Amino acid sequence: MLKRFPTPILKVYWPFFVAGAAVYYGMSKAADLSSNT
Amino acid sequence: LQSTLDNIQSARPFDELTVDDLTKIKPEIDAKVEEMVKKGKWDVPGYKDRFGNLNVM
Amino acid sequence: LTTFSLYTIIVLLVITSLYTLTNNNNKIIGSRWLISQEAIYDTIMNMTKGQIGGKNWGLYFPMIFTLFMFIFIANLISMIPYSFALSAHLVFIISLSIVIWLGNTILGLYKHGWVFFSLFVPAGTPLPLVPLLVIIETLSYFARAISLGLRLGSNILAGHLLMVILAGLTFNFMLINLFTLVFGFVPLAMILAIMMLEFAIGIIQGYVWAILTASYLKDAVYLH
Amino acid sequence: ISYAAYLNVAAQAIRSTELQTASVLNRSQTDAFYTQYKNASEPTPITK
Amino acid sequence: MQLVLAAKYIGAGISTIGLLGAGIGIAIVFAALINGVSRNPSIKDTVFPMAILGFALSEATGLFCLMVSFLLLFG
Amino acid sequence: MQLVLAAKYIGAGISTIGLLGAGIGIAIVFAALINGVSRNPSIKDTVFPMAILGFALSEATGLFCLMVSFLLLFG
Amino acid sequence: MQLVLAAKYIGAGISTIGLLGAGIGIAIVFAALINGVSRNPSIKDTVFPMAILGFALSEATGLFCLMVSFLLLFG
Amino acid sequence: QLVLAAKYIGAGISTIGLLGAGIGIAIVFAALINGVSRNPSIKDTVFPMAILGFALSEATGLFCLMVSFLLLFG
Amino acid sequence: MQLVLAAKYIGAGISTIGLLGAGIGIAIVFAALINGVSRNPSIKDTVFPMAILGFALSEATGLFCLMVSFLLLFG
Amino acid sequence: MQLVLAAKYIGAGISTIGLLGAGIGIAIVFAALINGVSRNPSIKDTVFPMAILGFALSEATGLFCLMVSFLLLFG
Amino acid sequence: QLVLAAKYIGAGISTIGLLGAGIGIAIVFAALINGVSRNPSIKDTVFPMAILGFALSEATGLFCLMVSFLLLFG
Amino acid sequence: MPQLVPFYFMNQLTYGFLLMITLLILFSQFFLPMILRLYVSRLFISKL
Amino acid sequence: DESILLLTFLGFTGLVAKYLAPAYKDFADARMKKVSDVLNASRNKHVEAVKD
Amino acid sequence: KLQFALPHETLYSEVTQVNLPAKSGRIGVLANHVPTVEQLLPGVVEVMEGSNSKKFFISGGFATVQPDSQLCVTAIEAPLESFSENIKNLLAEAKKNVSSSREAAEAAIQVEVLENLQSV
Repeated sequence: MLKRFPTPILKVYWPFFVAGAAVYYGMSKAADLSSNT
Repeated sequence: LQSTLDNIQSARPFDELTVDDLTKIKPEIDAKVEEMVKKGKWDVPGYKDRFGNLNVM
Repeated sequence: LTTFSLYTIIVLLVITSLYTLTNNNNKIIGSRWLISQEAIYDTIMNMTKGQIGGKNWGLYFPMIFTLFMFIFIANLISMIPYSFALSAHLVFIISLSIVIWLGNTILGLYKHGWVFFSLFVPAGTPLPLVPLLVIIETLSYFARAISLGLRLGSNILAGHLLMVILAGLTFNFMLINLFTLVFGFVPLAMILAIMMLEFAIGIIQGYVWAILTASYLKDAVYLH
Repeated sequence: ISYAAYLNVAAQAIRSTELQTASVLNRSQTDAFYTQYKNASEPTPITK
Repeated sequence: MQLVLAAKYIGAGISTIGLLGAGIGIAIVFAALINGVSRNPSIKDTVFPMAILGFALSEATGLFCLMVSFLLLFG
Repeated sequence: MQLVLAAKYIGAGISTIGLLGAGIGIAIVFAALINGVSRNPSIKDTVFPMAILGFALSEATGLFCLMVSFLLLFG
Repeated sequence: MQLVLAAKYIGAGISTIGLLGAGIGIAIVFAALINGVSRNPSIKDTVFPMAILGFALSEATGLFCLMVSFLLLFG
Repeated sequence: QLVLAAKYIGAGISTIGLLGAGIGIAIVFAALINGVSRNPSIKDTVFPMAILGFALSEATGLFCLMVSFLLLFG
Repeated sequence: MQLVLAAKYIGAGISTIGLLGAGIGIAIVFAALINGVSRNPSIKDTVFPMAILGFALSEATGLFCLMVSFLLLFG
Repeated sequence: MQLVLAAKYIGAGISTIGLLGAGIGIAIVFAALINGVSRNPSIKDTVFPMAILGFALSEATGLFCLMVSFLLLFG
Repeated sequence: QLVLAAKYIGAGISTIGLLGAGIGIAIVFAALINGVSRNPSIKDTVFPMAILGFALSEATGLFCLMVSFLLLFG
Repeated sequence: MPQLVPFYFMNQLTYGFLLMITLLILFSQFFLPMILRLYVSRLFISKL
Repeated sequence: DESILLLTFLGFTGLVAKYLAPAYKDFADARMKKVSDVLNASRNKHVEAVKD
Repeated sequence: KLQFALPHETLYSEVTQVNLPAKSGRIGVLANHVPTVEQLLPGVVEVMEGSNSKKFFISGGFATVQPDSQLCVTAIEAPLESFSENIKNLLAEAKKNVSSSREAAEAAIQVEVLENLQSV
């Protein structure tokens, strides 16, 4: 079951991960903006 | 050769059998698995000619 | 706290059980429950081998599998009549779609420089409109950004609310005059048909997500 | 390939249970030659 | 005030028009099935999923429309 | 209220428009049935349940418009 | 009331629209019939029960349209 | 008052746009079934294209639908 | 005034109509693609980029419509 | 006044409806193109100049509708 | 200003008349491509026929457009 | 519904993106190559 | 309102257990057999080689 | 009535039901039918005169309803039973070989006949 076979998911999915991070930060500011509504 | 028959007879699976027991007698299993995920494959040839590609499309 | 927070936990606990408890002694024969996840594995194996088909079809097969599985499971959980907040929590779904589109855009810019925009050159055409067809190819590339997310959100949310309005109507159908009490079952059958259909189209939508966001990656990796 | 050559190959294919008479077998396998000629000299009787 | 409530119910009526399209779409998919079957009847087992798929997917836009109709109508 | 009630009676007519799509739809399925059957002769035994299924689904989309009409008037 | 009386006459007019679709539908079944019978003229006797069914179902959506008009007009 | 009425009206009109996507979807799937009946075997290439065709046809209608909710509230 | 503000929102709603044509448009291109390819098999290598061009233009009609809708809606 | 500025916003919305005819139109030219090319394998050299001409005027009709939208809205 | 208002609304309405002609123009040229691909050689005769239908279908829309300008003026 | 309209959107989205990344690593390293283990084991047995 | 929906859901799970669950049982069975037969056949196959 | 003549042995010279696989897909003919000319593909055929049916495996040929209502069928061979399991196995092998060793058309035919054969 849990017996890892290494996967390169840290440079293959580096452009994917970057996109996730940007929206996460923006949603912090958005949450503060949405809590004033 | 008589002994050879005995060895498969005491080790004939048919319902289940840990892939770990097969791994313990052959680490070749894990070698291929690791190599294939690295390869960007998950299709290993001959798995589709006797266990299909399990799809209708 | 929020229903969404609770239901994200429920999805995780289900997924662990499908690859442990379901399997009997790592069957080399396949357990009866586990047979579903064999067929899924192979038809998404052959799908991302189809769409991108690189030496990275399998490198992006886990990504396409967790994009399959999140939406596939999250359109089963929300179907419970007092559950309603995974893909009906739209703010996660639309956001996820835009993130994937951006992760294709960044990959394309990185991999193909500032001539990523040669993807948005479709091919040769009459010279006074050559820059124009770069603009309205890039627009169509970023139509993919919101189409993918908003399809899923609208479908699932609309199904649950449609059923509830009809359920409430059948309550009042069985509270008006005695001629409607007879045939108070007739609207119930309509709600039942919708419960089947809305369940079906969510499993289709999880697969539809995972083929469409393989197609966008085909565009991004292979220019023009 | 002629339409009838395509069909011929199909007729040939039909003897490939097998329950095929001598006439069937002859229609599905025979040895012959087509002796091309010229406008003059004959390019050989190369298999039909 | 009455104008607001009138407009709410009017808006409901307007939305309902969208359904007509989906009804035709479903029919076209079944017409295609019948013609396909008549042209090759052994196609049927592969084709039967495709027929149902086309019906559902066509229908969905109309049901989305109906949900907007119900948002206006009931809401 | 007279306005809102007037909106209902007008609105009933608006929803009623949707029925046109279903009418064309039923015909499209049946037209296909006739064409396919003329090609094969004998295909009809298999195909006739499919034709009924196709009719019911197309018709249903029409009926949703009718149900909105009755929802505005009565409901 | 001017609004209500107006609403009946307007709402009646709008209701009438649905029937056009059914008209087109009837023609479609007949078109298929003629082509079908040309393709096999012995198909007519089997097909004629089916044809009347397809006609009736196509017509019904139009009929319902005319009914909502009549409910306001002649209720 | 009139503005409140207006936002409800604008929402109604926008909902109609979805209709076009539904017809579009049916035409693609009809062509899939027809294609597969013509070839007996086109489906492997054609099926990806058919799902793509659903998505794009749907996408235009879906734009209408988000406009409808923006209208309905706004 | 109220009427001008109303007209912004309503004008946006009316604007949204053009998108329906693009939905049908894209489908017609893809249908022809499927039909041509199913008939030929091997036409596809020429026909697929040709089809994508047809798609891009049909889609564009929808996008122009959406732009105007946003200008009316927000503006 | 209020009515005229309103009428500009409303009128802009109406103008956008016109584009749909070009959207479907463009698809029809491309449908015929793909069909012809799949029949021939190779008609495209003669046919492609013809196709661009037919496309252009069909498209243009949509564009006329679009420019009228801009004229009313922007002034 | 009501007369002027009606003029601006009317301008919007006129675009609708054009849509049918837009489809029509494409249909004649679609026919051109269909015919030419079917025959090959018909094209030299057939191309005048195609142009005629194309133009005529457009012309119906042109009448609607002329009325748009006429409306705009009054 | 109150549970479907907080302003806790970033809180929600935090738990959401955590679930995706977790499943991505988990699938990729553990459970997907373990399905290829079933396949390969069956296939190596298939050879012998 | 929603108690009507819960009755519908109960009907839904009933229909599934009638039609889909035996079909999925059968689906599972069919596949299970195929895997087993291949696996054991191959074990047999090398046993033949031993005898040879 | 119904011609179904073969060169090595002519079979027959319309009958109530004929079921044919043609380059029009599959067609069934009952009574009058429009006076087609269709290439018969390699086929699994049923010919019925009354309810009684004689079943033919046909090497493809031509089918032609005449405007004098004669369904002229010509084939190089036309029983179904005569063609066929062992034949299916051999044809499968032959189908593979022909692909490697006009070759396109031949291999296509081997596959086509193999599929039609499986139907028997």
